[PDB]
Amino acid sequence: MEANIFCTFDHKLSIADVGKLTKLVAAVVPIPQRLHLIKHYQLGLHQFVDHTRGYVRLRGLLRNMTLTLMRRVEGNQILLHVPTHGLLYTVLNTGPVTWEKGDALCVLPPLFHGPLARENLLTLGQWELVLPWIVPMPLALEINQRLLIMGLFSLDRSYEEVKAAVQQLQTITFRDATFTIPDPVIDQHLLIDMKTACLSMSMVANLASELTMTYVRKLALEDSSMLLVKCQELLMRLDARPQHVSPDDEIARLSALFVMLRQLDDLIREQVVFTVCDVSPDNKSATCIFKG
Amino acid sequence: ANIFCTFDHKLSIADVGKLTKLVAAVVPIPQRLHLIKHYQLGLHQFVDHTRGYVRLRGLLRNMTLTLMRRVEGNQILLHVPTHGLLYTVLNTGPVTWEKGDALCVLPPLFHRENLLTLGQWELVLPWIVPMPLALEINQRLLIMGLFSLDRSYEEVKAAVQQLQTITFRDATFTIPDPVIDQHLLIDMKTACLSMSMVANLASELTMTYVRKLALEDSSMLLVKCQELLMRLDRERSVGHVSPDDEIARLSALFVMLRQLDDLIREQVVFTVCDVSPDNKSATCIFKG
Amino acid sequence: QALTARFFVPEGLVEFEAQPGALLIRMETGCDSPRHLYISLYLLGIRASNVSASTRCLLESVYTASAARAALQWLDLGPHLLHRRLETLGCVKTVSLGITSLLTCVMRGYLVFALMIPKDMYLTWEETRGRLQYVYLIIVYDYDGPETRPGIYVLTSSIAHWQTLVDVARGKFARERCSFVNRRITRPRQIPLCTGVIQKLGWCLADDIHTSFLVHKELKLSVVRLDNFSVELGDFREFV
Amino acid sequence: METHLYSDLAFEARFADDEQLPLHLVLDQEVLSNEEAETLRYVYYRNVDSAGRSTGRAPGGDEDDAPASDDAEDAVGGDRAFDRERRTWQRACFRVLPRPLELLDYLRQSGLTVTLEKEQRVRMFYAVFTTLGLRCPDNRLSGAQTLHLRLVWPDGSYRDWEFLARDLLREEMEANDEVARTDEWKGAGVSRLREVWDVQHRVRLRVLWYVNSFWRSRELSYDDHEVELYRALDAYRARIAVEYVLIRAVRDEIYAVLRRDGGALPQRFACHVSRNMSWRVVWELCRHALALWMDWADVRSCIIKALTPRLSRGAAAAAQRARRQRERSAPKPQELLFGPRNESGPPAEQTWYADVVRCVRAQVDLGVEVRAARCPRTGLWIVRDRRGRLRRWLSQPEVCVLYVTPDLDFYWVLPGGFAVSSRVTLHGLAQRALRDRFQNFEAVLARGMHVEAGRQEPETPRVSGRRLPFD
Amino acid sequence: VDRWIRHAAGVERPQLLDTETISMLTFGSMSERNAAATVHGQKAACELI
Repeated sequence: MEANIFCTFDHKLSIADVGKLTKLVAAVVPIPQRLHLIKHYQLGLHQFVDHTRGYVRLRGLLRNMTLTLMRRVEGNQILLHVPTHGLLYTVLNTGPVTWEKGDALCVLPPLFHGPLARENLLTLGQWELVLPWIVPMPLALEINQRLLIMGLFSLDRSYEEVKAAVQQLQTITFRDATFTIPDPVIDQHLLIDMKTACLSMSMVANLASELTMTYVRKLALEDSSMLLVKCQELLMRLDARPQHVSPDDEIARLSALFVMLRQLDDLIREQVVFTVCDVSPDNKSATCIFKG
Repeated sequence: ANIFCTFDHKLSIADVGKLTKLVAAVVPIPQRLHLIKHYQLGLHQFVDHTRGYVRLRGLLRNMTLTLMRRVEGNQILLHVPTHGLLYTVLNTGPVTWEKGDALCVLPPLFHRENLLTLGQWELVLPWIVPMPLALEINQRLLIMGLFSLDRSYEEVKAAVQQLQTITFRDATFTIPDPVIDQHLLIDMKTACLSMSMVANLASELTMTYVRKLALEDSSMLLVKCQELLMRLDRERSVGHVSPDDEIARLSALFVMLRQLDDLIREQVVFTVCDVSPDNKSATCIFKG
Repeated sequence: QALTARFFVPEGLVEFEAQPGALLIRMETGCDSPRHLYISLYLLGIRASNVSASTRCLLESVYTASAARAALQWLDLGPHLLHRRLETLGCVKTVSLGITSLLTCVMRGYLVFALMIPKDMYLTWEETRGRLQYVYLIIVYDYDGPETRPGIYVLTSSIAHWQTLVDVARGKFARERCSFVNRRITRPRQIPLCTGVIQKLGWCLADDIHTSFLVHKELKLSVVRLDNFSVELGDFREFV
Repeated sequence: METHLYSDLAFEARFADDEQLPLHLVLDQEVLSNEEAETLRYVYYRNVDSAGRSTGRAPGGDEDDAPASDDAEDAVGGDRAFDRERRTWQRACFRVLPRPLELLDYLRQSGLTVTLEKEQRVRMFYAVFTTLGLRCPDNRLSGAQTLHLRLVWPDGSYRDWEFLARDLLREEMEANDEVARTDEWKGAGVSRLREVWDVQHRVRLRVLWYVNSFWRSRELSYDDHEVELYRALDAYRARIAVEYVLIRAVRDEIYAVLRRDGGALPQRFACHVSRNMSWRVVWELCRHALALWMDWADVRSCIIKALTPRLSRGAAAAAQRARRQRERSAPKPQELLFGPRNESGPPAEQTWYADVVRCVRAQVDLGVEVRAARCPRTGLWIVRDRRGRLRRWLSQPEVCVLYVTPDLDFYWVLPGGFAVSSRVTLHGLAQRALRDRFQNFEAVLARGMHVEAGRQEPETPRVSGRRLPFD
Repeated sequence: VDRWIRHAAGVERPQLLDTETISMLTFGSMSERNAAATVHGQKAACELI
């Protein structure tokens, strides 16, 4: 493959440019095209950043891009390296997210972090080095889930009904940090995701057994605990011997239901790109296994 | 890429001879270090009397998997494989591997010839099993968990006895019942209630979201989904909500299906293409 | 750099495929001695719903040896469920001939080494190709009739992200999705798994794709070739 | 086609709770234009009974039956009245076919079978397929019920038509493995196609009737008494009269103020005036203009466009904030030094609407927007063109103007800037009548718009007949 | 009318453009294939105003 990529700069880089570009060695930067030679405009997310179009659009563009690790900069050349599956690399988190050991990491567009400064880097003319966020899986599928629930809830609601609920949904709290999702528009892509959610939920409701349906009621008759209280409360405002006992029916239905559940899960789950096992005690870099 | 394991306990001729039989088997360790103690070796550290199989299956997912490759002395050497390269691994699970199987790791269910015991600690290694058998074992355990509240009936006793028994190529064995002392362990209980809760929440929410999305584009798929829902409601017929509560139901549905991702998915770890005649060991390509 | 394995196959399966390259598939049976049967994409082209009448007649006219007849018999047995019985092995390297045949397949990497596909089975969503092309083998189930009819494809696409690929595959295969839900309505006592499944093959270059014929038994069947294919086998992952 | 099928199933699944029967409609160039067909965002429908009562409101009566208030503090009911109105409209599914078609061929090329009584082709530049529900409040349907159709466009503009259930049911009621509902719906097909007008005979649309509809199974009853149609016609008369009674209120107010003052008009608008002029012919031109304004006033008069933003939900709260702001106590020295700086008061320029009536060639302009500000030297008003240019019609002898300020003060201005000044009184109109006739549409979220409010929405959705559709 | 205008000229049926994702992964389409023979050089297609 094109194991190395040359990025050439058209703007002459000052002393400060070369310095700050050197400090960024091992940062994860994406390229759209996977070519041996590219120009600095194609580097990063700045080619696509567009706040009138939503967060989901930039998410869709990013999840299809090719990701690279920055290496030594020389005169007007930056030398990006593509990681390969199963090997071990040192990666840099320019994002404000905390990494704990053993985390599985995903790539997402940046979110709004409180201070609003966000450290603009390499503003050459009116180009800018907009790097993505390398986020651990829990926060990644939390943002994907909240974004889907905003799309699914706020349809056919007016702005007055919507306002407080989506204000509460946009804010995510993760490891004592606080982030906000920038532009959650109701895209065409988001409507496709919502349609897949509806079909998968219909198949869950249709093909579920009677055991899988009625377990909770029987446990509530048998048992009482805080978890069961919460589960009952979710069903409350809408709220016997089996007449068929069929292990083959149960196996057929369950092997189909797991398929539908994986379909519904893929709307929330992102692709793991790195897995960490060593974290610098200042949380500025990690040792990672590259995955794809 | 070797990891050193040291024994804080007096080894003996029979312990080292027992340990040298495992000189290609898969041993998982909790996290990557260069020098670890034997207590971290194997799955024993995670075993308790309140959580059980589902908890082990979750924990075994994010361990680091390793192959044993020497005993130099009082220390054991472990080699952590890298993706794509070809390695020799020992079969010590309940079944035999054919050429081109996709192999999965499960927490073990049967346990004598293998067991190296020292000081209340014993080396317990996962099962390396082909993917279909892992899926079927998993589904059988889950269905036995859902039958757990009506063992009062003789037909359900017979059905659980049928579920316990699984036959796979030239092998046959009984999966142990997840119900002990009439009660289901805590993690299997919460797995079962997550499955049932996601089913109920889907059946309650689907109609409203079908209406909302059909107001945008009334595609034929939405027609067929609405027809299926109406049929389901006719079957149930044999016998408004606030915004906060709607968001709570949606969020609960999604957090419940996050509970199932360990069960519903199944990682392939080794691909086997060379087998010894003994079926004791095979060379496999590593997936990680 | 390439990793190879050795397999033994009966002459009946080899009769059409004995050429120095092919995609090899292990197929499962509900039996004791012949549990697994090594099959090529040509043989599945018989059972596929997408292959044209002339080519299906050609392949049936060849695969009359008893081994292929038993292979197809076991292929049809359990409907809705084709992909569960199949595990995919590597692309084939040069072969040793005999009443028992020996052929070595490369399961990873690369070191001519081409991948051969029939013309009917090859589809491309995009009418222009990116410099790096990813190859997939996908199976889609049509539930329109009483019996399930499988459609078998080999796809080359610039998309490697799975969610984007499955979005576009759902966009193309919408009629089969409606057929799947309709099947759930009209035959409630039967429980299908999924609309279709996708498996990842390796990557290829867009300018190395060529269309040609591959003659056996003096019958000209048309073939697409990925000239310098590199093999990276993934899992059969299901989409609805 | 699919919208009719889905909507039939949807109204069946809801029938027990709502008792709304599914009415399948097709629209073409006889009801809407091509741009309006391509850019249509929502279709909404409303049910009103033989007594003029909407089915979203309380079955016996409402607190909106009381007269209006004239208070900006009340804003004709505020948020609660607005919410009672919004609850009254129900949203319908719709699909646009934006390229020319012939309807029967389109239905046959789909899965449907068509067996009409006479095979007359109907051709249409574009088609909108939508389903409305008319409410049989029991298993009984009256001919005096009317149904309202509302078409809405992305800027929030709407268009209302209304037709009574007698027109729709004039003929249809006067005559009265396993299968899937979709296949038998297509196979059973269509056999009726009827053209229906609205009450005022402005717009024609076609009704499509299917033999597989659950409508057929119910065998519910239909009736039309004479007295019920009479009362429904009277309610309709009261409905359309709402803008004209306001116009007459303003006219009577002008004449009453003119009687009270004795014909003395003070200057309220800046214009240099001469004594040596025949001001009597200006008075005569004022007479002709004030007659002609009544001759040509309409719904798009300045008075309706002035009351319409008052009916918006924010209006009452904002008015109360303004009342607090203008009557705030003078700040103490501590607040000026240490505390925050005071709110900026009202901007020097206001937005008004006017009716400009020229006599020489009889013409009246109605929906005219002007910007108004008081000049510093003398506190008279300067009326400017919304591009910032001084309006010249104060200097033309053959034109008079009626302005209505955003707080419902009206001026009637003669050449020279001498004006009659009074307030528009809403007390002759019940709160519900104004509120339902003229409340602005507020949008629910849909495709291609931000979840956050106030954002600059991106390219607006469109279905294009001129381009190959994107997917 | 569209099909009649297609036939009067030598033009072909309309085509969708590339998606933003696909135009990001690919760098062109070139819908005019090369002619069977090229005696003179490159086509200098005239633009008409």
